Amino acid sequence: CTAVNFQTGSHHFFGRNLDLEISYGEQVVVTPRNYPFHFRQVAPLTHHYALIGMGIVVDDYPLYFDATNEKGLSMAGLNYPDNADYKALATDKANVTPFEFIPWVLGQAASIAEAKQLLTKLNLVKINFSDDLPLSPLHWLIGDTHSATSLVVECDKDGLHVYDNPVGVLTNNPSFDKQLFNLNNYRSVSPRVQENSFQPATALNDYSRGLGSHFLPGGMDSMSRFVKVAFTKLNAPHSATPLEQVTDFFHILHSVEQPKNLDEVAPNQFEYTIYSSCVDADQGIYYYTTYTNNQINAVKLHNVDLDQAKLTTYALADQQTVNYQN
Amino acid sequence: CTAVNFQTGSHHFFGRNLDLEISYGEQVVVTPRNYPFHFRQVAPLTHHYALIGMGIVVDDYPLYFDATNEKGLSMAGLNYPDNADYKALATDKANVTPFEFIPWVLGQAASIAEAKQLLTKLNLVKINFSDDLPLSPLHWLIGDTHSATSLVVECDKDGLHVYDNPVGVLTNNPSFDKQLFNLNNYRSVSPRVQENSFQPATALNDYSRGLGSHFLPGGMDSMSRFVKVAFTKLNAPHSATPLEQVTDFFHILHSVEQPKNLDEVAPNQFEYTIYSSCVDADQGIYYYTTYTNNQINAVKLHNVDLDQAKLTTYALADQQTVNYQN
Amino acid sequence: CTAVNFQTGSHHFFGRNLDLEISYGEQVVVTPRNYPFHFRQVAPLTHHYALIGMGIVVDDYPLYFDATNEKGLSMAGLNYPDNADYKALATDKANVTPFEFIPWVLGQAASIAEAKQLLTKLNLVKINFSDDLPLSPLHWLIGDTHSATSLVVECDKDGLHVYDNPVGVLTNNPSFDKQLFNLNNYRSVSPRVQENSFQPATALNDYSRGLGSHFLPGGMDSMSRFVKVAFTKLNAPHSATPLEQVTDFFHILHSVEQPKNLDEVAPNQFEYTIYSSCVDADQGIYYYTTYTNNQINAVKLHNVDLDQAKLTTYALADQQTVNYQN
Amino acid sequence: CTAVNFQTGSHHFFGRNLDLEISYGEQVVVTPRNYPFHFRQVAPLTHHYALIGMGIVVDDYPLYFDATNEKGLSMAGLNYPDNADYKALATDKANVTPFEFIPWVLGQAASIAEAKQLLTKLNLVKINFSDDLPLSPLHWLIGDTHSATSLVVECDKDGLHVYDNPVGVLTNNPSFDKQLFNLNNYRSVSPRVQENSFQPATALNDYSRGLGSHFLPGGMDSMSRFVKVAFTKLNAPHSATPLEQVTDFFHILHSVEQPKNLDEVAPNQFEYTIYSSCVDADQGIYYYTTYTNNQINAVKLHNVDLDQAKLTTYALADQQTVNYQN
Ligand SMILES: [Ca+2]
Ligand SMILES: [Ca+2]
Ligand SMILES: [Ca+2]
Ligand SMILES: [Ca+2]
Repeated sequence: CTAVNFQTGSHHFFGRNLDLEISYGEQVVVTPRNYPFHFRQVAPLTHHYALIGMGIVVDDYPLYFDATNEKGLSMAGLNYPDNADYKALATDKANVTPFEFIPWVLGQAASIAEAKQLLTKLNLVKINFSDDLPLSPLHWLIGDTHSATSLVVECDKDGLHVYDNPVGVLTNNPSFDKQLFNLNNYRSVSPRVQENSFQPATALNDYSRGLGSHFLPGGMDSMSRFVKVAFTKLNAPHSATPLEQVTDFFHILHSVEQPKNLDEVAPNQFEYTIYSSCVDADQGIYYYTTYTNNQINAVKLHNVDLDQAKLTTYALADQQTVNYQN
Repeated sequence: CTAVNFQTGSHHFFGRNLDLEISYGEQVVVTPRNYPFHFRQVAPLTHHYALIGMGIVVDDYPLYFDATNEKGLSMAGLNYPDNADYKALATDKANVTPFEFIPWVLGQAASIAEAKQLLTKLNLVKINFSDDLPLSPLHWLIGDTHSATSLVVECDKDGLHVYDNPVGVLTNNPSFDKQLFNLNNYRSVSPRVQENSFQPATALNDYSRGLGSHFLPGGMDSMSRFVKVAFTKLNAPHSATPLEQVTDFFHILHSVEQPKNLDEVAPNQFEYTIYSSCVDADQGIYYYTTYTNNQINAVKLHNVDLDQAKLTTYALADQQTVNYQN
Repeated sequence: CTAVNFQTGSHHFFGRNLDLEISYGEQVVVTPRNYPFHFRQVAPLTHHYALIGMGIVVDDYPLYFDATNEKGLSMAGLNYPDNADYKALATDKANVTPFEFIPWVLGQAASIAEAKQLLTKLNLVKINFSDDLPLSPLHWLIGDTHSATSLVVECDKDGLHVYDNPVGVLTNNPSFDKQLFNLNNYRSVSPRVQENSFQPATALNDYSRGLGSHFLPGGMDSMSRFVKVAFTKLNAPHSATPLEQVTDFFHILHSVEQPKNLDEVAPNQFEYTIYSSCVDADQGIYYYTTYTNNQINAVKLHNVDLDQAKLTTYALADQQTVNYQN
Repeated sequence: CTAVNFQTGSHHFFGRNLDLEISYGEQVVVTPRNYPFHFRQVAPLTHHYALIGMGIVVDDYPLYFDATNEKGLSMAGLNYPDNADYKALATDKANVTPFEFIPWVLGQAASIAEAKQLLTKLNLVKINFSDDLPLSPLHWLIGDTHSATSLVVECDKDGLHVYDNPVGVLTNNPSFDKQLFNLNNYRSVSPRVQENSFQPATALNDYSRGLGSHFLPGGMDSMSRFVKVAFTKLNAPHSATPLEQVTDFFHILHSVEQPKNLDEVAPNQFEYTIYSSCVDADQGIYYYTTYTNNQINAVKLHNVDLDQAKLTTYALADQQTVNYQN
């Protein structure tokens, strides 16, 4: 998985690749303001901000992979195997399950600054959604429309960690302190061909455009994708119009998509990028591609009656949709 | 630039990324059988195989970047700076300019076997199209629908070279013997997590899916893209229908697209993937995406009257085309 | 700097490269049992285990870079810039300066088990030896002759950390959790040529012996040296005699020596391996080479009267000493 | 194998690592001026320049791995598997066997310029020394005391190649055009920490000295050792005295020695650096270390009666020779 919080030209785009070996029946899910969220161990949110994101609906409950609220606050949950350590109930904390975490934050917080207030009280508790659907190990990226900031939330064996993330990207393991530190090793990677420091008197031929990034990683693994997406995001252009910025964002995410069949997780099982999302967080527009359809599709939050109480779901436009010009 | 010859399930797909710092006004150009091909130093081709490909029409003439003929033979010209060496007129040989080379081969030859016969009589002559447009340094990939074989044509200072290319990919510099040899260094890269050979008694954590490709290159440079596209192409799935295979092909080419602004070629100039093409060579369908529009577009060769004599051109659908689902 | 704890055939060898840009006048220093160790903030050690190691005698006091006591316990202090955080005096704890730390542990403890007991009461206090010589930022490797265990001691801003280190090597930054984790990325490196997993159907030439370690790091930086020295140490042979094992040990340390002038730390200043040491910890024999003399030199702890109270120092044999055979 | 031609301060040092899985009984062999060389297919050299180098003596004939003559011309033969292609007899060439090549050149040539005259006539012929001792596939590095030049001689399937080699190093496969070209990919490696070009606004910590060489190869394979030894040689210091320059040379060669047991060539067989040589080519002094003895040993050409006709051989000082200081 890869998530990116991208800010250009006063605009804010947030989204992710979902990389998995099997699809769970993903849909774009709009949760209106009056859908009642009845949490296991904290106070209910029966009126709250509307949400749009990708998820599945089980027992009429929206299980979000990622979402953005009507105020521009976004979250994505990304696989964090072995490191995630959910906790026992704590009598002096807000006890929230990992499947409730996105609705709990996004339903009531409008900014990263406000989300930080919730995070100071949070205890992520080890309660399964159902006996059929045990908890996935996750960590989260959070972005908003009010700062250049991103947060990374990692609940580890030693406790809850909340990191500032100015780079604005996240993948899978290792924990964020190790992941971010690794960028230090790539300081010499460049968009330009560097000076010959190997030995200036030795005739080294600048034989290919792009030689500046010769040591950039391109593997399917979490650390390689973190480095590559950081370089790609940090060197993105600053386009003039919102749709061009969306196009730029998709080029960032697709730079670290996992194609079939390059990441084998089990015999006859390959992890690949099921979908790539980009939310225009200012407008509430959820754009996405899928592995099977290259055309960008969009669902507009504000085309739904946000005062309803029922979920609205859209099946993904999953079939390759070609424009036949003659 | 990157070009790929991809065969799966009786079907043949051939296509390329065009990576440049500026667009030249590219269009899909269909040259029908009776468009007369005039050459600077050989007899004209007044009746020939029809061609479909991407190019520029300059005055009255189609200057192709890549093309496929009605018999399934494909060619793409890719940047080959400094290594390309075009020749003086040779008395005993067919003297063809690099800009006439695609029409000359594809107009006459129906297969790799026939193309090889033409290449034994070929001299690529240093003659500019005009004073305006001097010759570009190129090398070529050739594929067909009769073999799992690709050819690489490189006209170097020491003469013309024609290589067998079973891997079926090509980028830019260096020459193909050095480029193909470099794959030997990546033998240990894997779709699956390899056994711990560093020291089996040491507890090394398999902490990320995709760790098998941890050492795969991801840079924008020619050698990095060659390695990555080879690994991605050689590990592609075998899908059931031609449209799904086209989708797989685009995931191969997009694995090594060059995003803005990661490859700086000069101050304020960045080489990026202008378009990516995929030709179904058995049906003559030219599919493409562009940097600015993610939807796949298609032009069908056989929707044109191939007995005409005039060119048929299609402007690229280059505006981002979103499917709004609500 | 690099330190290694190496065990083979019932024997224990411990030693280090000292990498600095300038030499400080290092000598082999034997501190006998009755040299009184005076400390700034704890009781003196008037009778203690004897020590042998490399250091500087400043006024009357031995400042050790590394040492081994008469019971087989060894310690080395290695540069740990920016991460080291020495502490204010703590009322409940043994307040020991970083320059007293080696005498404090090795003077009292005979094994890792006993050293661990001392570490539970330790506070490394920020007290300079003098205004002339301010404290250096360090972390420590500890080994013994009773286990195949090494300890890493790192006093960071968030407190004192003591890690188990089965691999038995240490360099400089980053902290040991990040450093040890990095070995996971090198699981596929091998002493032998690996199977072709890039694509088995593609003819990849096994063109060089040693291709199994094609991705092993060779740079002068701390993380590169950690990976290379780990691979080299973990794949060392098991030789029959102690002197042959010493030879094997020096090949391990020299695998990551820093030659002039490959590591520039400032204009006209290059960090290089001043000396490499190997202590036979069971016999108390301190072997070393220097950058300027390739012959191994040795000082035997037990050739000194260990009941004395005065220091015994040996100047390094640092002039290149050639055996002329004719 | 690795060979280096090193020039500093008006002095010339030439030498090599011999990397093999088994020792052949190597000795330092001095061939005096009147030892008769009776060649298979060219005129005899019964009076010629004296030679010193490492070799074996079989049937009273010196089979040199490497050698230097009394005029300062040096050659080393290094393993070149599969690529070496020795030829049939040629009636218009000087037909010289690969085992005669070093005596044939060094016996009669005093400079690279003179050796070039011999190379224009050379045909390396496929004649075994004996049925017991078939030819090894080799390529050669040549240096002298009159230029900064080195030559590389490679007899390939397509013919004899003689390359200029200003870098002055050589290992094993691939052929020299591919080997030297590979240095282009390492232009950004540096003795100093490079500017942060990954993204200047992103806080990348310069956390380790030596980070400039983070991407330098350290593997046991031929291409890795070529890059590492080139960087190490090209960044060597310029020491003031001959013996210091010899010490510097050994640090260059030892930077790419192959330790046991990191290069497995067959079950229970590991290729390792049997010896490392350094010839002061101006003085005729053959210095060497061995895997088993770290002390430098030396044989002086001019301590032998060079007007004799019998070979003089010295067994290597192979046992670890320690200087016990107390
Ligand atoms: Ca609120
Ligand atoms: Ca941690
Ligand atoms: Ca002569
Ligand atoms: Ca060749």
